[PDB]
Amino acid sequence: MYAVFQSGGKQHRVSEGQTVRLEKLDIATGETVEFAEVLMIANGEEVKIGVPFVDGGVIKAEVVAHGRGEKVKIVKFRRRKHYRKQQGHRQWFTDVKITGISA
Amino acid sequence: METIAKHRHARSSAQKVRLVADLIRGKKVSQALDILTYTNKKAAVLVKKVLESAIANAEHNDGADIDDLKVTKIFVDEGPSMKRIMPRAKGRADRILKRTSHITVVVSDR
Amino acid sequence: VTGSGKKPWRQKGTGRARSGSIKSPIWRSGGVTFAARPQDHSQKVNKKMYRGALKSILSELVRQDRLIVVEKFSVEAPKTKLLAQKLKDMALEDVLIITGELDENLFLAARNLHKVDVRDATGIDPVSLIAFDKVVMTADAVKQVEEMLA
Amino acid sequence: MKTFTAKPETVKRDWYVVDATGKTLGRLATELARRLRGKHKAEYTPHVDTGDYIIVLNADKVAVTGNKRTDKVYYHHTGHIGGIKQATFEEMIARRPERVIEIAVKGMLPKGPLGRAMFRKLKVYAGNEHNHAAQQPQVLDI
Amino acid sequence: MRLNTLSPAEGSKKAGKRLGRGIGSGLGKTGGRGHKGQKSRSGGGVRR
Amino acid sequence: AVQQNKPTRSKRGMRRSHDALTAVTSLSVDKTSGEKHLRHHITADGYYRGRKVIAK
Amino acid sequence: ARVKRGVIARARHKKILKQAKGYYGARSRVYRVAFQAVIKAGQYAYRDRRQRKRQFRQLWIARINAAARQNGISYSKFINGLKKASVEIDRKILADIAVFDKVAFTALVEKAKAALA
RNA sequence: GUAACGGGGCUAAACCAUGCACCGAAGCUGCGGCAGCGACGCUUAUGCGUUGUUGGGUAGGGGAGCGUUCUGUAAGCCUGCGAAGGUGUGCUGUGAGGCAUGCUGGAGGUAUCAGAAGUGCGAAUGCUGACAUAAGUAACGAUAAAGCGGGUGAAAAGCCC
RNA sequence: CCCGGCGAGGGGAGUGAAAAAGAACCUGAAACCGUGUACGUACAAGCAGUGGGAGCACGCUUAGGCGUGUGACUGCGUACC
Repeated sequence: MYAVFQSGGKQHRVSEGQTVRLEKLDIATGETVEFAEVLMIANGEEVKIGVPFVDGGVIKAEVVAHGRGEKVKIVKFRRRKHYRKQQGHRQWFTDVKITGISA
Repeated sequence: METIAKHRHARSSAQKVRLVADLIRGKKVSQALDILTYTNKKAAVLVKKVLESAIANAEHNDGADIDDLKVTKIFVDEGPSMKRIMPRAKGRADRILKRTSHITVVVSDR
Repeated sequence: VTGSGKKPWRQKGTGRARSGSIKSPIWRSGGVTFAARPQDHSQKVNKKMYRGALKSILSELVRQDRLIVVEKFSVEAPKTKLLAQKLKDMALEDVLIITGELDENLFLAARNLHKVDVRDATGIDPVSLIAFDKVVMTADAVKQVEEMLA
Repeated sequence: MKTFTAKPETVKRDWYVVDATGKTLGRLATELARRLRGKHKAEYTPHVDTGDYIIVLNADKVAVTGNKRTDKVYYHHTGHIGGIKQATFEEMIARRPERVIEIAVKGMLPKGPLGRAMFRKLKVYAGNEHNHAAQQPQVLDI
Repeated sequence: MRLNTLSPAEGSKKAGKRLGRGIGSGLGKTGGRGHKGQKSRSGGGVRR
Repeated sequence: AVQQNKPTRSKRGMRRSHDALTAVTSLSVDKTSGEKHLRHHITADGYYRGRKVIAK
Repeated sequence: ARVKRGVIARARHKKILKQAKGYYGARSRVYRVAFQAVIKAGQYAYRDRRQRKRQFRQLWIARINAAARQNGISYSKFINGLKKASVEIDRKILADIAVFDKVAFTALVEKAKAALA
């Protein structure tokens, strides 16, 4: 069963039994993630809702890993001119696993 | 049971050896030894003694049987060249390189 | 580079490198372009910085308890087996012996030991003095060092 | 999260029979091209050639509307003789009668290869004689 | 012993340009002299 | 002529695929003996359809 | 002080050529061509961080479009209708039900049609 | 070679008048990471917290850091109970870099931190070595040619007969 | 001892701590050509890279949507001095 939530200024589709990724949390592996900020649950048929944070909804979750990814590389460059420069970032994240989503 | 035969500094350019060798890659020893026999070329008799020597020390010595023996590696490498002056226009004295080959047979039961 | 002023040269603009000189630094071997010249790095050493840095190290050497300051520390002869046998008894190793009195029977002593060394208190070396375990000193050395430092 | 995407084994296609006798060339043609990509349906994928399988039932009486019919001469320059060389709208109907519909739907399809993969799903035949009776065509009005 | 734990007075070490090292470095080619002209080459021509 | 660049090693092998040394297509026995053969010649001992050949 | 010159570069080279594994021909074996390609590769990789999200939004828009068009409204009257209709933060990526189980999508359209003017 | 809408197509799918719409960039914005610096707090040669505008950048300045050869602590400690070197992978930092680890290896190795410098190559139509390439291409040096059988020899169209 | 022309080269047997020290013998890259495995290449075309991806092998993925290598296909896309 599918639902929409907010990771932040970004919104996420997710299902039941789905492990899904977002920007790092304070919440640990050994703790409970729960979302009262459910924007819809798409239920048995299309939902007709206007107003978000549906009360008769939860996505109950858990963290399943907090880690850091691989290192991505950033190039700023301009040819023939002898301008080249670089920055890295690897970024922290959380993976969460969805146990929730009521019918 | 594995055997190397080499003949190094043998009188062929290694490009001309690699030609014949690619006919007999992976063939098993008896099927390749027939393929070589009905190759008339002088290169094919030169290589025969080295391929046959590989096959002979399994048929003897430390080995047992030659029926699952296969030509596991067969490869040829640049041997030592003697360098000679090529006659050429306007008394141009450019190098011509007179090649030899380092020939490797490896046979194994593998 | 000596032994040829020859130019391989025979112009540029003939399909090849400039081939400039047979003594040019890049010419395989025989000499490279900035290779070393005789180096001398010693300076003047400014007396008021020198003498006042030292006043710091002599205070720090008592504050870390490394200055023993034995009265007329000496041995009969400049023999290592005698000084060393004195050192085993005092339970000491690898120490800087400082003469106050420039007597030859301590000053020529200690020679066989690797990391025991003898120096005179006149113009004491500030780099050796931060190494070693302890500074043995005499009270004679304290007298003439403070006197180089006023 | 990441986006979902489609795959070649799950694509359905079906066989569609498109009646053309009321229609006109380009208003058939641009709907066919759309459908022939899968751009009429939710593709949700960049890389899988979807499309429908299209039988055109006839199409022999498709007007072009307006004066464009008599200046449409399908210009090509294969490799010989000064001048552009051509073939008439009239050649396309009199012989192999599809070809006017084919080379109307050609120009709506992508670059080299991908535009050919979309096209080999479409058929017209000679007209009012199609062979997909066993195939069970779903009729479509456009 | 306390040796090998020293360092210079605050901001006293300028460290200075090495030049000619890397191409992604900012610093490199010519010396801080720009492209071509008399002052880009090794020391010759004009009198002080 | 000359050439633009030094060629790739895949090129060298495509160029060599057709020039490659060709099969012997298995072997022969005599139609008329238990003697081994050379295909569509007569042996050193004259066996092919008998008689005698190469009496040197 | 003889300094060796080049046992530092042997490692710098090896970092570039390891990043240039999976690349063709010289690209995985010559530092000169490895170096051109590794700079180019990361410029593109970093470009496509942003560019991937824009290229998909086009596939996102065409899939809300095919559901709506089957339901006899155009995408822009439906999205503007939803805008006029109350709150919902929403999204173009939302209708999974567009590709499969195509029975749904109707409540959102029926809402969008109701707000339309 | 259409090729003066980019093309198909369009005789309304055009253009014109009024007006609504959507899509459309790292822009506008929130989420999470972070740089420096003003204000305030702690109060440090290179900061961080609260709060804040900010962070495209060459020539060019200026500040900081890494490694490479060698010195000092290092005449010490670790070592055939497996050292340098070689190489694949993973971890980690903004990057330079640094660290773990199987294989390999048969003797060597080590910071911190300061200071000395022959101090990092990818180019000079650069210099030297190993060694590739166009290529299974072209070549048979006035064609004072040559034959095939037997024989020296293991072998012979070229020697010897 | 095996192959071979009295040859050349290599292996076996035996030597040693080691011959993955075998005589150009020190440990040993990369250029070089070959083997062996996995996977790919005949609706099929460009700086060969990026982004999305059918597939298959392996990793018991405690299988719980994940790791690895390669990748039909295809959105996008102009080398360095």
